Amino acid sequence: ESILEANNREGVEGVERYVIPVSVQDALDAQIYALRLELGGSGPLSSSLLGTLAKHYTQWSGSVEITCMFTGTFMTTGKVLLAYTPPGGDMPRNREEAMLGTHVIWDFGLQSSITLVIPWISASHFRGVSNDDVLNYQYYAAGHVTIWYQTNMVIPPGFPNTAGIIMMIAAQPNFSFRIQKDREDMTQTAILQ
Amino acid sequence: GLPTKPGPGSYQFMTTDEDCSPCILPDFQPTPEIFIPGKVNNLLEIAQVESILEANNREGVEGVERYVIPVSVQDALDAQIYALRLELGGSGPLSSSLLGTLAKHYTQWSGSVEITCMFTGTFMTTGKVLLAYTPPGGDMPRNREEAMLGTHVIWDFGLQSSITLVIPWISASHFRGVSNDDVLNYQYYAAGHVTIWYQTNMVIPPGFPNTAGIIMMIAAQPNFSFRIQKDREDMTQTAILQ
Amino acid sequence: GAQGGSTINYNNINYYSHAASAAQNKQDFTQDPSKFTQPIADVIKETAVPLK
Amino acid sequence: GAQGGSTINYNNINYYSHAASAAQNKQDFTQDPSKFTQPIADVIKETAVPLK
Amino acid sequence: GKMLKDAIDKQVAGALVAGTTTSTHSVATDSTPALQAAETGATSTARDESMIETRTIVPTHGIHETSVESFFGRSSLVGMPLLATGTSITHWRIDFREFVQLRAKMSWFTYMRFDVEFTIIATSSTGQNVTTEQHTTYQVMYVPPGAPVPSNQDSFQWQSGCNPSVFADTDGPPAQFSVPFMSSANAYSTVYDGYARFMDTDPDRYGILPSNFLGFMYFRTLEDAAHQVRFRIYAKIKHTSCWIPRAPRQAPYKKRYNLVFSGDSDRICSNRASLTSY
Amino acid sequence: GKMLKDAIDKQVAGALVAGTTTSTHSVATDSTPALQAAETGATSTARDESMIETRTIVPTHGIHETSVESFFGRSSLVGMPLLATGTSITHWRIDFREFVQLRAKMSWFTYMRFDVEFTIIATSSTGQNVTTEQHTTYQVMYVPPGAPVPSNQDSFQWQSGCNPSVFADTDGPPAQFSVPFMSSANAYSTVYDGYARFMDTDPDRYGILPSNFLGFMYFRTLEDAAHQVRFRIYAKIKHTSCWIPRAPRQAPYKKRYNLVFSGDSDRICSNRASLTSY
Amino acid sequence: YSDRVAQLTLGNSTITTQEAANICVAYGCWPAKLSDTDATSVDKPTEPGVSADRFYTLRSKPWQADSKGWYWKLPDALNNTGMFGQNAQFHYIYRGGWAVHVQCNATKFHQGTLLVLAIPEHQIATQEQPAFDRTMPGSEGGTFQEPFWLEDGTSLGNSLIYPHQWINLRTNNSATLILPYVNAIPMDSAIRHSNWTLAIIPVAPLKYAAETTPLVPITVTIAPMETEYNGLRRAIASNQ
Amino acid sequence: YSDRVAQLTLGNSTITTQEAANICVAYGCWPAKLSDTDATSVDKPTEPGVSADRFYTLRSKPWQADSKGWYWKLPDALNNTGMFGQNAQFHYIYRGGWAVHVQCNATKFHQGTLLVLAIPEHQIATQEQPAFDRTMPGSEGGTFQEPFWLEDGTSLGNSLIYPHQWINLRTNNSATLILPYVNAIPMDSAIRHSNWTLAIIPVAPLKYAAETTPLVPITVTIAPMETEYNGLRRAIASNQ
Amino acid sequence: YSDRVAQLTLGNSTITTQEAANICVAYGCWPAKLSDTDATSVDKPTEPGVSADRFYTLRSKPWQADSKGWYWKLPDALNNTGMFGQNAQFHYIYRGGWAVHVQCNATKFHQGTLLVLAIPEHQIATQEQPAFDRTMPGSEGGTFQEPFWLEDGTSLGNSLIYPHQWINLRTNNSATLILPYVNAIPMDSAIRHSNWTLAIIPVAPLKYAAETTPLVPITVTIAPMETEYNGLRRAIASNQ
Ligand SMILES: CCCCCCCCCCCCCC(=O)O
Ligand SMILES: CCCCCCCCCCCCCC(=O)O
Ligand SMILES: CCCCCCCCCCCCCC(=O)O
Ligand SMILES: CCCCCCCCCCCCCC(=O)O
Repeated sequence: ESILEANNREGVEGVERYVIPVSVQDALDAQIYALRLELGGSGPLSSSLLGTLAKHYTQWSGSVEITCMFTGTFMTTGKVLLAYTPPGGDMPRNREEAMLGTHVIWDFGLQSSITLVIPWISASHFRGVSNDDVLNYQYYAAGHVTIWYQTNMVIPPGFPNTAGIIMMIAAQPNFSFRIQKDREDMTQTAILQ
Repeated sequence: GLPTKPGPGSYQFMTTDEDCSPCILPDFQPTPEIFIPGKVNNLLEIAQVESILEANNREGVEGVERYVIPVSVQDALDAQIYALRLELGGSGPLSSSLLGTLAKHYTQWSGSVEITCMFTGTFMTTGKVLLAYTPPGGDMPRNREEAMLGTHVIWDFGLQSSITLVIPWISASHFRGVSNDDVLNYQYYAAGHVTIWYQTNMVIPPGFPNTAGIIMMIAAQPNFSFRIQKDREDMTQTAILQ
Repeated sequence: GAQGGSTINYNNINYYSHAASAAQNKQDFTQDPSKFTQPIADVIKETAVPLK
Repeated sequence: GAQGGSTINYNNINYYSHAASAAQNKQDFTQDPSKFTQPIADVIKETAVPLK
Repeated sequence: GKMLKDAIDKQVAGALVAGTTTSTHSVATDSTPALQAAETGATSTARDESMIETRTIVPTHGIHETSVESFFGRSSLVGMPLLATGTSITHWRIDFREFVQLRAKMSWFTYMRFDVEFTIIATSSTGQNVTTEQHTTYQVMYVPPGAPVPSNQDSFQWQSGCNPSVFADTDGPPAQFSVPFMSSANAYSTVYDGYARFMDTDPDRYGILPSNFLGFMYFRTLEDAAHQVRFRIYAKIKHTSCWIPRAPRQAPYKKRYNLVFSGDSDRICSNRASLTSY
Repeated sequence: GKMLKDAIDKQVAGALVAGTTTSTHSVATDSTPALQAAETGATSTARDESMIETRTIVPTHGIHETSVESFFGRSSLVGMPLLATGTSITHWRIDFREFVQLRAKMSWFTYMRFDVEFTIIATSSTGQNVTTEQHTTYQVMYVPPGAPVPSNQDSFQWQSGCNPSVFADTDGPPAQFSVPFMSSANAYSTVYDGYARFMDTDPDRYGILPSNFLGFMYFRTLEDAAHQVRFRIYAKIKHTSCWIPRAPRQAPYKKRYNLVFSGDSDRICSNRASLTSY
Repeated sequence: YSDRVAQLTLGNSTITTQEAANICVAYGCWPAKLSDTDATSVDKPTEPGVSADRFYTLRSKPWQADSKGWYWKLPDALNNTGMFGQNAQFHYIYRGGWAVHVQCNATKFHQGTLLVLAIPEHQIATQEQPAFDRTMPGSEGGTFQEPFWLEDGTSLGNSLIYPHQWINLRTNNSATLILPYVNAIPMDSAIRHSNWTLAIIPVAPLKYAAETTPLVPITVTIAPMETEYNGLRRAIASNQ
Repeated sequence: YSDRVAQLTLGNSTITTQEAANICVAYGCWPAKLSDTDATSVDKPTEPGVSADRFYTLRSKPWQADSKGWYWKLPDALNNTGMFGQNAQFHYIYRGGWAVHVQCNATKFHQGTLLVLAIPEHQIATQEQPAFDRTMPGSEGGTFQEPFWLEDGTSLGNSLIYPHQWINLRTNNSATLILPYVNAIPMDSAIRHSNWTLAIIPVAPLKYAAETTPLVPITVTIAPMETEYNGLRRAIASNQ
Repeated sequence: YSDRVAQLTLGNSTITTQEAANICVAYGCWPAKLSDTDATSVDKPTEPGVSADRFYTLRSKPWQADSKGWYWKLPDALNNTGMFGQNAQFHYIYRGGWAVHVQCNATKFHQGTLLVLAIPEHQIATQEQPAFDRTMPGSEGGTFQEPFWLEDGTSLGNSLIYPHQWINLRTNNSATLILPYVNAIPMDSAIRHSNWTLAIIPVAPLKYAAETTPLVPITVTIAPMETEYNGLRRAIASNQ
């Protein structure tokens, strides 16, 4: 497991890009997070250990797991819905639509962390790592991961009303890569001296 | 080092070479082979499948109608329905069939061919037809009296809609040339004639369609083969495809 | 094969590691023409009438 | 290997004296992922609660 | 040794054509082999021996020149990129659709699983395209989807740390290399009745199966070229599995990435003036 | 013979990926595989079968393209010395740090034990760097630390009585040779948290492990060059042992002999405007 | 004893015909479920059973004097119909075979012949790349414009390589085809890809024993067979 | 060893809770399929499997100071949801059990108690016979107006005879109930009859360690279990 | 039964914690002495035993709102401490493992998470090559300036490949790591080379249930394990 650079919002720099905000909500069934399931490209999965290995390979197969760790105070409670939507459409718009997919429901407690296993669900034995447009590698769209408030984050009076999830990702034992390829973002304009 | 003598043909590239060559991805492990229906191991499995002759190749007939030979009520006896030079090459009706299009890729052929005919008239429409195969040496048979002297079947229209005339491999040599290349006199390989005649007549009840059709179909028998791959004449290009 | 008639008999010798390096296969494989010529539930023997 | 599926089977033949001359090794070697994934004194079986 | 026995496969082409049994005359109402019914979709079962009186013929003809392996098992041109002297760089998109002879041969099947032997002939010439002398190394780099493409002759992408490359001389023997079946699918597809993408039905993505596309070959000379170089890329298909035969292409090909045809005059074979004479 | 059996090693890549067992629904308080604790430092133990209802899947995929041998086992550029015509001499300091693709691949590990196959492509060109004809022998001499370096094209050091040399032609096939693991240490080190010297803490000797440095390759033409020669030096790493995986390099490399990076904008993946939409 | 009389019972539905020819089983391959050795998707499939494996009747077509032919993509044509349609909408990927039954009766006073093609991977084109209303026409199906070229630059005459029957009005009033799943992968999306095309092309035109031409419909009845679905999410109806 | 930690895996869906009490299995009867001895309908049932036997989450409810309670009819509440909803729409009759999971977390600085009733055949009334918007309220559920009388002229105090759990905020944040099919016949229509009612009634009101009252939702998650459907026709959504 | 309670006894010293997570044993390798097959130095090693194989406590660090992190080189940090320090000063070469214990307690009214990395061969850089006061900071340790890049142009997110634990204040107050000797040679100089770096990086910032921020120290306790020393001469303290 390695940490997802999951809080990739414009303006967040440094270590803080590793903590997804989770707050006390004033409305029901709100969304926490949304993420296109992709080993290629440049989104949050691309900078992880699995994502950086995928930068060296053209094709992938197998199940992936995402482990989430809550960082609120001992007294802070909550329940969270983590959903995986197989491809064909868009990102699920509400928790009612997301729950129709593969999903886990997370209760904050003594065991700090949860796993959503994203299982290998696929028409073919392998997918393309990249999203190469000219070659229409969007053919290999692998679905969506979304996070929702299942109940709410609840705090005692005067506690921090914001806490964090640290998302972590790794490959399952049924995973593999094919076809070495050059890493996109490891370049040079001159010989090193 | 082991003493050697590289000889003639060194460093040539022959397109039909059968040689091992270094793999640019020696660690790759392909996806498994799954079951798929209809695996083909030999293109003569395709050649034994019947296909429709573009038999009504008269000037002015376009489209699907080129696949139906007219058959009519005759006002005269022993009339001719159809005539066809037995040829896997050239550009006549056999050339566009499955067997004919495979023959476009090959130089030589051997074996028996069968032609299956299906009548398409009304249930009430009757008739008898003579299908003749004339071995080479002369011209197309001029009348049904001359055509009957050859290999022939006589077809009665009825419940079983179709008939087979088997054109048997009758040949001085084990193989013939597919093409009719003039400069090379491949007319030497002339393979005979197929003709169709009214054995009695097409007869109809009053006010029925006085014209119906035969759909001709052709395929290779199990004793058939092809040799010498060659380029297909009519699959050309003037530019690289973009 | 220093010749039987129409029997080509070859020892394909691959010098490289990957099977993909090997030259082309010279085996004749099984022909099942009837999956394409007789693709029907009920077999129709040659001497019978097809319909009924 | 003239093919089993995902089994590449190679006879590495080195023509030179030093082992360093030989081509690259095609063996798959043992994988012990748990020295990196489960690097903990007490094993935690999947069905148990981790803490306590 | 047995270990060397592993690298040898004895393989035999000795399948024969069917023979002929002698037959005699038949006068009966029992056996009617000539009566057929094309409506079933079955091909005629009638044979020579049941239609005429035959002699006996011992089978002697082989079938191996029409085995799928033999039919595809030769090299054909599939790419002809031209390296100019202005940038000394070119590329070829990898698929068998620029040149019609191999494409039309593949159109007899739906799904095809094979390996490839590639052969590259480089030829140098002048601006007026007359052969000329030029000795130089060139580099062919396999660039798979998602790997950054070289933009110049001196781009540091040609390092080739992870992309495989072949280096050969313009006036040396032809570069040659083999390739396993690389599709993410379990076969390649010669024809595709679908869309390249979800949530999209653009005509330009109809019939586009991106699992057939394994990327690009990129070409530079290792120095700046003095004369233009033409690379001819040949592919031989080998170790071939084929499924689902098709009606083969009959109209000429017009576009690289779809089956568009003219279809102005609906006929294939030539015409005559009368069906009862030649 | 058994003696020739000594020169053959049968070696097999047939390790498969893990399969999948069918599972059914679970309603209990006994087994809670989804509850984890990332604080321990252990990766999650939960598997597919314990989280959803699975079917059975027979394993079919190999793992060999990510074996350390396969990942490093190809050639990459590591040196590009230019031989000018003024002195007809050049050299390359031997390490894999001038060109970033191989260096970044090595940055996944701490210690690495391997052999090397070196491949040298020489290319002649004009002053304007256009390919040109020049047939000449060149000499590559391995000069280990403490051996006197050649100072000219005709220096008597090129005798090469004790330094190994390779002689090849500029317009011939590429020179190629193998090298055993040569470190005085028991592995090479990709990164070094120490000083090159006792009694010295100069920043220019931090991170410098001189047991990685086996010396120099020196290059002359055997006569005075008429045109400049560019040697391209490729290394393929083979017979590879690797220990202690690392966080791989993410910032671009800037210097040959240290890990300095810009670090102006602390991020790696691209940004978006909102965490709940793409 | 009689291959002119058939009965096909799938689910709660039963077809009969007193003038069949035989039954075509494409490539001699009865539809079959996906084995663990070829499967890749790890989730447990839904197999709906009789709720989807049953005959569905599409709207009928009039056989007119000028008719060039009709075609339907599968599963496309049934993607909005019944519990097959719902299972195909709610899953990312689908696999299964077909039982196809084409009906057209006329009189002993009629003549004419239909060709009934099941064409796998029938990618179509004309002088132009086709739009979505022709590549995936839905339950109403599309019509040929180049029946001679089989909409694809090949020829109708050579399409007997595909699994087929005829409807020759003097002989039979119905054609039956059993189709196995065909694809280059184990499962595939129902909205993005059509594995089979059912094509019905007139070869001999329709002629009547009078000049007054009564209505002679063609009717298609299709049953999915041995279906599986994986990748459950919300329902998605089309690739648009 | 710990009945405070549970995991429930049905289909592609998994629930966890670190503060359960136990699991209530109503009448000690795990859901089960219909045996040939009790069955009457002669057609072969469709059993959709994982496509329908999975957890579905309804929209959450805020627990307010004045809340009287909430209720949902089953299968009514899920009749328009997923492949359960579609199988229930397309068949005349349906049978199956339920796995119900009520979630409500708050703090160690909160107090309050919910009663979680699964009431079989919960016919409701008040001073008037109720309208359709209350007898079959759908996925959004209804609200009590006579929580003391259990909407039916009985008493809330005696409703512990029904299968139940509590959510007492000092102890647990979740209640789990497994419900067998209950009816006087083998199968019954999903749109005409509700076999169970899920009722969540506050008994001890919700109190916070401050006067500022943050949002404390209640969330219902329901999985059908061991489902069968007979009588396939067109899809019918409601009894109206 | 409880991996939340631990006791570590080395020499005359004993640590306890009532909120541990587990114990990380790096690469599953307990520290071990050098075997005759891998050893090169011919002199008989000194093995000091309990005089050096014992826990040493460094000075504590305040966890502040802005803290980027802290780091210590080993053996560097202990080279001037106790009989370990003296044995390391008096010998040319040294080998051994570590037992590392990071302590940080706060309240159930606090939140925040520390990452505790043991990084082997942690060569550091920034926009410039670092000076000696940062490469070998001594017992007081150094501070990160590029915690996102792990001071080395890699990323903090991928540093979970290194042996690690978390201190998540809701869960645990301490992290324990056992480190084997790691090097490319059998022994190496203690003053010239640092085999491990102990890195403690805040990931989730430290937050309190009030705005008044009391002092929350971090405290490092390190025990050498299975130590050997060769090459006895005068005592040399630093590489300067
Ligand atoms: C360098 C090792 C020499 C081994 C090659 C021996 C000759 C190749 C075998 C050819 C086998 C088929 C030839 C044939 O009989 O037609
Ligand atoms: C000059 C002595 C000839 C010996 C070489 C025989 C061929 C090399 C063996 C290759 C073994 C692996 C090939 C394979 O089965 O894939
Ligand atoms: C250069 C090494 C890797 C290149 C891979 C080439 C494999 C080519 C297979 C082409 C199969 C599809 C043919 C087509 O789409 O028309
Ligand atoms: C020319 C023959 C002797 C040359 C020895 C070359 C051995 C090269 C190994 C380089 C290992 C260290 C890599 C590095 O420091 O980045």
